[PDB]
Amino acid sequence: DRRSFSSRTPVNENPDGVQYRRGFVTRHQVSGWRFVMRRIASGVALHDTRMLVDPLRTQSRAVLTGALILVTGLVGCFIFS
Amino acid sequence: SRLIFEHQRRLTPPTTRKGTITIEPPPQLPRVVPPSLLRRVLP
Repeated sequence: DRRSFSSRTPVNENPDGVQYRRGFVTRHQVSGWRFVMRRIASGVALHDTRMLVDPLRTQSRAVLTGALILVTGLVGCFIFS
Repeated sequence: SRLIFEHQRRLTPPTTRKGTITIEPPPQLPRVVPPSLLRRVLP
């Protein structure tokens, strides 16, 4: 097809193979953390962790949507004046 | 002086299924494209 190059990483066996000390959370790490904490937090309220349907995040995103529509109407009537 | 013992058969406790349990390797870090606000700001 387009001949893609799946991410790879070998070894080093030399001097520059243990010098970096760069702490920077990549997108994957923050996604993984979100998911792990939403599979634990759904293991002490639902008592099953097959994670097929999560209602907790549903509740939280519902209250968030309430907040966002709140601020939207706030400014959309602030423009009214 | 002493009694007699007869070679009654030994009982069998359930032994091990000494096989080779195999495990599938995990997935392969699927590449995720940038969220892109332009096509992410519809709601």
